[PDB]
Amino acid sequence: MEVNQLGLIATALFVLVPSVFLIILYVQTESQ
Amino acid sequence: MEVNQLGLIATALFVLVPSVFLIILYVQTESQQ
Amino acid sequence: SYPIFTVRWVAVHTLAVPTIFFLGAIAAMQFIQR
Amino acid sequence: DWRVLVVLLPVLLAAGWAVRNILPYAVK
Amino acid sequence: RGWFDILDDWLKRDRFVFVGWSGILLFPCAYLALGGWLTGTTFVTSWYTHGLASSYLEGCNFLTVAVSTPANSMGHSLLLLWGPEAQGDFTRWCQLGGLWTFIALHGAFGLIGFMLRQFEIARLVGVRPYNAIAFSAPIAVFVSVFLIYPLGQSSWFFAPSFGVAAIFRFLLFFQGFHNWTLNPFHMMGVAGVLGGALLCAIHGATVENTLFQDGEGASTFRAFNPTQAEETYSMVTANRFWSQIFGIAFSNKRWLHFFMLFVPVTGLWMSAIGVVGLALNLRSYDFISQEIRAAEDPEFETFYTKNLLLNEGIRAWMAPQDQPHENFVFPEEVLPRGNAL
Amino acid sequence: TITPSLKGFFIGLLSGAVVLGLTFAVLIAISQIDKVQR
Amino acid sequence: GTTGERPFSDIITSVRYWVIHSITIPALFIAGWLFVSTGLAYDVFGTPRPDSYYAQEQRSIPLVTDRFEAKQQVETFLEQLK
Amino acid sequence: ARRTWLGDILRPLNSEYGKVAPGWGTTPLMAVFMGLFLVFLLIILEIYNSTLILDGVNVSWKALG
Amino acid sequence: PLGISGTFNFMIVFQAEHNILMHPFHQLGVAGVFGGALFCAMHGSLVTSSLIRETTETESANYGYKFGQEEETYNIVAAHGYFGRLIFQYASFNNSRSLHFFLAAWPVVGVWFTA
Amino acid sequence: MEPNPNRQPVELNRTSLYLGLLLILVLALLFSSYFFN
Amino acid sequence: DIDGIREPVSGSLLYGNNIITGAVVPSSNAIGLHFYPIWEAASLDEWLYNGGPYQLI
Amino acid sequence: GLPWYRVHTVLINDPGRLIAAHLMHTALVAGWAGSMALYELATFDPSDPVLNPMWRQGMFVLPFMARLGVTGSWSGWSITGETGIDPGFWSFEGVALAHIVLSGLLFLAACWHWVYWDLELFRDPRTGEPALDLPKMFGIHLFLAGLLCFGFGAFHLTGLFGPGMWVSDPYGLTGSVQPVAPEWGPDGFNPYNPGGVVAHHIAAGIVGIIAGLFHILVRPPQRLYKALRMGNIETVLSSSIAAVFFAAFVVAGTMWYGSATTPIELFGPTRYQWDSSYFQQEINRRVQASLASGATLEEAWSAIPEKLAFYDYIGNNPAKGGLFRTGPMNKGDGIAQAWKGHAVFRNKEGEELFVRRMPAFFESFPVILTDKNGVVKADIPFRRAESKYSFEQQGVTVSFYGGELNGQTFTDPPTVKSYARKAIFGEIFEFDTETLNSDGIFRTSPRGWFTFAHAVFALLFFFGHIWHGARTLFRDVFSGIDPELSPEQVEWGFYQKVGDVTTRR
Amino acid sequence: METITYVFIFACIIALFFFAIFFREPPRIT
Ligand code: CLA
Ligand code: CLA
Ligand code: CLA
Ligand code: CLA
Ligand SMILES: CCCCCCCCCCCCCCCC(=O)OC[C@H](COP(=O)(O)OC[C@@H](O)CO)OC(=O)CCCCCCCCCCCCCCC
Ligand SMILES: CC1=C(/C=C/C(C)=C/C=C/C(C)=C/C=C/C=C(C)/C=C/C=C(C)/C=C/C2=C(C)CCCC2(C)C)C(C)(C)CCC1
Ligand SMILES: CC1=C(/C=C/C(C)=C/C=C/C(C)=C/C=C/C=C(C)/C=C/C=C(C)/C=C/C2=C(C)CCCC2(C)C)C(C)(C)CCC1
Ligand SMILES: CCCCCCCCCCCCCCCCCC(=O)O
Ligand SMILES: [Fe+2]
Repeated sequence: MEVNQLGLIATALFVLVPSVFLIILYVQTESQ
Repeated sequence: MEVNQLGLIATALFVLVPSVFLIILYVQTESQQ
Repeated sequence: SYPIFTVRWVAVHTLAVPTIFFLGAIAAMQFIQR
Repeated sequence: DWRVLVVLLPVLLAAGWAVRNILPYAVK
Repeated sequence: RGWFDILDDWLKRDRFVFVGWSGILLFPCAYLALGGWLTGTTFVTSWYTHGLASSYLEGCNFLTVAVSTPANSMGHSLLLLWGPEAQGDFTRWCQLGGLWTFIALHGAFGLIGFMLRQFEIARLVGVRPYNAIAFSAPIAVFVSVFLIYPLGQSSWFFAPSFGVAAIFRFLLFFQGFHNWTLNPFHMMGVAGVLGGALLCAIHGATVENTLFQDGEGASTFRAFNPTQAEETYSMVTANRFWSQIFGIAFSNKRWLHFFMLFVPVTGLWMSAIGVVGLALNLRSYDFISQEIRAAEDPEFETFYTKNLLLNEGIRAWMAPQDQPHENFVFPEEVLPRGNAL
Repeated sequence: TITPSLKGFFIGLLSGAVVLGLTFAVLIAISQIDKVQR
Repeated sequence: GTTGERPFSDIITSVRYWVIHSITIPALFIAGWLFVSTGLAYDVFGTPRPDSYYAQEQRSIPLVTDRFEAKQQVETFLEQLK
Repeated sequence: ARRTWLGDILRPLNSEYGKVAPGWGTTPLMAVFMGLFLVFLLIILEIYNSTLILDGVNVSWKALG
Repeated sequence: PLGISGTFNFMIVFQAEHNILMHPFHQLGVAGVFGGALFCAMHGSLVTSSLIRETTETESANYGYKFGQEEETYNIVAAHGYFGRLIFQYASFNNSRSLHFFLAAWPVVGVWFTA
Repeated sequence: MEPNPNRQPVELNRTSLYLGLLLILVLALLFSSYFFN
Repeated sequence: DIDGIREPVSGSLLYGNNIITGAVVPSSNAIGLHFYPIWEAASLDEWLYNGGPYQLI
Repeated sequence: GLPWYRVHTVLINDPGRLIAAHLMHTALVAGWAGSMALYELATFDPSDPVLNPMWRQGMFVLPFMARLGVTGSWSGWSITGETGIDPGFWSFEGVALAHIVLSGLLFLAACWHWVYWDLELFRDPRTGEPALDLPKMFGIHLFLAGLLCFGFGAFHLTGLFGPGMWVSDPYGLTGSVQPVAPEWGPDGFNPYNPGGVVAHHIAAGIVGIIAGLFHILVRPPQRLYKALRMGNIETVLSSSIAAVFFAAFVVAGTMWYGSATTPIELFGPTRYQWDSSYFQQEINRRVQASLASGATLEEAWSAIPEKLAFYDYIGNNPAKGGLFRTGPMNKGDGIAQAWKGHAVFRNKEGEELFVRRMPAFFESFPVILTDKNGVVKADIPFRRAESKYSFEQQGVTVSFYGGELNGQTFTDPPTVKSYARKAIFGEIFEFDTETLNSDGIFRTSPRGWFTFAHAVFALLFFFGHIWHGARTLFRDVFSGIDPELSPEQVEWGFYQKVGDVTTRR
Repeated sequence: METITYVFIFACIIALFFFAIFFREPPRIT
């Protein structure tokens, strides 16, 4: 299918960036 | 130029995934002390 | 009381002896003409 | 052939001379 | 108190040249690798394998002598003295390139021997074995360049020959055929070797210029006692200097000396991996996107396209003589040439 | 059947055994004469 | 700080050392010389003499092209000169 | 620690930690097999290499019939 | 050129016009740079080998050095005793000032020549 | 059943972060040309 | 035009280069060893074609 | 706390969670396999095993499934080109699904073993400290490895109970899965003899059963136990890595040179087949045989199977790729459609000429035409002004026999030069460059990519061997050397034997 | 897209230099 090339990077970062944000906050909560 | 289309995401993840791993480890180190 | 023949003695001569011989052969080589 | 003993005589004479000069102190 | 333990005693005695169990592998192989090279560079031709003179006997000097690789027709034969090719004739063995495998294989086992010596002496003396670990980099380079690489190609013929100028030709072959300079594993290797030399010079300089005054003489070497407890130079002043000169400096003497191990060892390992790829002609020869643009657009020129023209010159001009078994005959008119030259 | 190269193989096998065996013979001799004192 | 062997500086300043080694050293140098001046080194090692790289009217390398006839091939080439 | 039915059945198989045969035990015999295997690996290597050539052993694709 | 591939162009054309590989001052340069990488790794491996135990297995050995401490952090006599035996005694330094000067001099001089 | 006694905290100091980010970024700057090709 | 033969060489990322192939290209052979500051050029366009940044840098 | 490069050392004395980690690793590996198969199935074109086989398509796990007897899809196709077959459950799809189910089950067992780490099974009964009796574990696992090795040779490969394995003729034309009988003679060590692979697994499996039994029942000598620190699980890691890197060098080599277990119909040809003109010799053989029995030229070349012509083409030589030229070979020269036929060049005197073939070393190569005695007779010149051998001057013509261009002749010089340029690559093929948007630059095959990965991993694992071996033999000084090392022990001559404090003088 | 990527990575390296110099772990004597 002739989808949008940048769709993959947009979906990848949409997931990656905010998820990583939460993981960073969660992990540094446990280690204190 | 006619560059490889997956070069971009290859590069973005090559930067992002290892960098994020170090950031996680650093921040939870700093909040131990 | 020092020994003469040692592992050291052997290791030295093992290099020194063929080196002088080769030096001699190479020196003879400078007088070779075509 | 003959060139082999010509190449070999200084070696053996050298070993000879060195054997008979060091022999007293090697026996000790 | 059996024979093994009596023999252990004798191998591990403290003598001018330590022997050890590892000496049984090391010392014959080191000496035969060394002996072979001096023998071949003095007396042995490369006429029948390469069409080359390569000994002092034949007229070559230190820069042009080599123990050259066997002919391409030998494939990857071990070329054992008693093997099907030489059939025990020492003279023929020499003319077919037997001293190349002899030197390569004994050298390989000697390198194992030397690394085992590092382990052996380290265990007896009670230090950690990081010098052995560091030596893995030279081993990787040797086996990757002298053994893996030609095993991926047609024959031993294309390994390096053991000679100053023959190695120079190896350098240029890799440029022309593999475009090896464009390879990021080689680039990491360069950074590691040049970074190593940097770190060597800058650490030596720093220490010698942050010395404490510990005697009265103008020569500061005398004022060090090898069993003093005190550091002999000021880490604090060195750290301030580089902080204000360069922005960052070392503060941990252990990290510093670990980093000096890490930089060149890693670089060599990285270059080794690139060479493994070149065994298979898996090069970083080209950038596809530049070639598509350049093919369509004759006004597009980069330093990248300029270097490939150079490579093309190298191949066409050196191949007939460097690969004589191929019987390349290139008429004057097929040779690539710029104007006038 | 028993080809030249297999004959040569045994030749290299025996040559090597001689070399290793002669070498260990000598090292065992020397170690026995020149012991350490404990 | 020594392991028992005689010091080198002590050995090579000694008369006996030089009494032995002023014979051995020239003898080896002469032997290696004779290895070359006699022409023996050519024959042992198989190295071409200045006149035996090519046949008279030949400008082709005598290149070994066979793995298992290699030995024979070299010998065939050498005949082309005798 | 936790006991389980499978743990009890396997238990004897993890119960001789540290047990050694005295001295050199079977070391001489082990070295005999190490020697045999070396020669055996040599032969395999020199066949693949065409250093060792055997009758009716054509080290070629044309040995696929 | 101020570029990565331009650097290579420069090297190649320099080799055709000057045969730099056959020039002794470049060969000393290679000896300076190869030798410096070698001595870099040696000196780093020798010091690391002879660190004095100051930490447990669960922590970087590096926390055994505290910036500005007075005592040395490794045992140079154990390093010298290791390296002296690996080669022979008088091929290994016991003087740290001579050692570090040697580390400075080798690559500096080899690069002077190549320059 | 008790808590597992083999756990340990893990650490990464600020300098190690700086060194690690620098490695990754430089590695990325070197290989990106080859990924785009 | 590094070699002064009106054969311009593209060095920059925006003109089709990557990190590995890019360069600031040496000044023109037509210039030789002549000093080529900006103010000796008729225009910045001229200075750019002829390699003036290399000298400044 | 722990540095980042040591986080997994927390398992060294925790057999439960060690098993948990090994299960998760095993889950991930088997998950990979299943995902890789499903991806290859979704992109594989099964419709032309002759000119678009799996190895032109960038397929990596498919040939390993086919090598042991999985050859068909639930979809009805097989890789040998038969159609309407029914593969039963062990299709490519079913194998992929099995690995995925296996992966999920391993994952759950990993969870259980992580939570219930404190099993009494792992405790030494006399001390209550966790302990693993490595020597006996070695015998158990070795015995099991022997049974499996034996069973795989004796049942799967023989077809006694299982499908056998991929075998082919020497030119990769007629491959199938067949039961193989063991070759018990010395030819069983011939790497190209499929029967030796059978005899190997049988005989080695019996040796493995026997050795396993010895290691279950005989305790290690005290001398060896102490030398190799056999109470330390990290010595197993050290020796296991060494065995694992030895194995990786072997599979790299046999993939590159070829053996009975790396058939060319699953991985493509080897570079050595181009170097020795292996398929070209066979092709000329068949044509001469046709000609001597009264076939015409057109007839003799028309009988050449296209599959054999395709092997005689440098595009399929795995030593013609690049590290960063990605994807399937078809992305380079295109999807091959048809053999165009065999080009024959003649000069104006009716002499047959021969294009000098590109050697694998050269990214580019000049176009040089020789006579049967190797003498240059035409070329494509670089400098025109002093050319003697241009196609124009020598009147070079090309004629095609067999294939899509059979019986046609071209004489206008630029067309003839065009086919001469292709002829340096061996036999000439029609490609579809449009469907994959092929860029025209040669890529390596799965033979090359596998050899490259495995040789590199092998070398890296050598270093892991060295590291973990060092850590085992020097565990006591890992954290630094003794801070009471008195200088008499490392100074010269104090001791007769280096390190032995009882040899003081 | 490739140009933006190269300049982005370069720009992050410069930012990192700023942080590594001015927001370093200060070295403290013992
Ligand atoms: C530690 C020493 C050492 C080592 C590792 C090697 C290793 C090697 N040498 Mg070198 N060599 C050595 C010392 C050594 N050499 C010495 C001292 C000399 C001078 C005397 C030479 C002279 C030499 C030559 C001239 C050549 C080699 C070659 C080789 C290679 C082939 C070896 C081979 O096939 O062995 C095969 C033999 C064995 C592996 C023997 C193993 C013994 C096993 C364990 C038992 C055998 C049982 C026995 C046969 C039965 C006895 C029978 C009795 C009961 C009647 C290999 C790289 C060849 C080479 O480089 O080719 C290019 C070659 O031509 N070597
Ligand atoms: C019921 C078990 C089972 C079965 C039948 C299969 C079957 C298959 N797998 Mg799967 N696999 C399994 C479990 C299983 N798998 C598990 C548990 C995992 C996770 C680790 C995987 C991971 C996996 C991968 C990653 C891949 C497969 C693939 C395959 C296929 C090819 C297998 C092959 O080439 O073996 C290769 C055989 C070997 C590597 C054996 C060499 C073993 C060494 C030499 C032995 C070491 C020495 C020994 C210990 C000591 C010597 C003893 C001696 C004296 C006897 C085949 C369809 C391939 C495929 O096509 O996937 C779609 C593939 O790429 N499998
Ligand atoms: C042994 C491993 C292996 C091998 C040999 C192959 C082989 C192949 N794969 Mg498969 N694959 C594998 C593992 C493997 N795969 C795994 C693990 C995955 C999941 C990620 C895949 C996913 C996959 C997909 C999705 C596709 C393939 C495809 C292909 C084909 C083309 C590959 C290509 O272009 O490579 C390119 C290789 C490179 C560009 C090399 C990059 C490696 C870089 C240089 C290393 C990183 C540098 C490192 C950071 C160094 C610094 C460290 C140090 C300083 C500390 C080929 C048959 C393609 C195909 O044709 O499918 C049909 C395809 O589309 N593969
Ligand atoms: C069977 C293989 C195997 C196993 C089980 C281990 C296990 C171990 N190693 Mg060893 N090692 C191996 C192979 C192996 N290693 C190899 C091949 C090398 C050479 C490259 C090394 C080099 C090595 C060093 C130098 C060190 C260890 C250390 C360790 C210990 C801590 C590891 C850790 O916490 O990592 C934590 C690692 C991470 C958090 C991230 C690493 C990510 C890497 C850079 C890339 C990712 C790879 C990819 C995701 C998956 C692999 C794909 C492919 C390999 C299959 C642990 C006992 C450490 C040690 O001894 O501590 C006491 C240590 O310092 N290992
Ligand atoms: C550029 C190199 C400089 C690095 C050295 C750093 C300083 C070292 C010395 C510090 C104090 C010096 C005191 C002055 C003393 C001095 O500097 O040392 C010179 C030394 C003199 O020692 P003697 O034993 O003669 O006497 C003891 C003396 O120390 C008393 O004056 O002689 C040698 O060491 C010669 C070695 C060649 C021996 C050849 C043996 C053959 C080698 C064996 C095969 C190789 C080994 C195999 C390994 C794999
Ligand atoms: C191979 C072989 C073998 C072996 C052999 C040997 C072991 C040999 C040796 C040899 C040797 C052992 C030799 C040596 C030589 C040397 C030389 C030739 C040297 C030279 C030197 C020089 C020339 C130098 C100079 C100088 C300078 C330049 C500067 C400073 C000073 C001086 C003086 C140092 C055998 C028998 C087994 C048999 C088989 C084969
Ligand atoms: C849970 C469960 C389940 C499910 C399952 C699943 C869903 C699975 C999946 C899984 C999977 C799906 C997995 C996969 C995986 C993957 C992997 C693991 C991969 C890896 C990768 C890698 C590691 C890579 C690397 C690299 C890169 C990236 C680049 C190049 C180089 C290299 C290759 C190195 C069931 C239902 C059964 C049942 C119940 C339970
Ligand atoms: C493992 C230790 C390696 C020791 C092996 C060294 C080899 C000793 C040299 C043997 C060379 C003599 C054989 C030449 C005669 C062979 C004649 C023939 O091919 O039939
Ligand atoms: Fe230092």
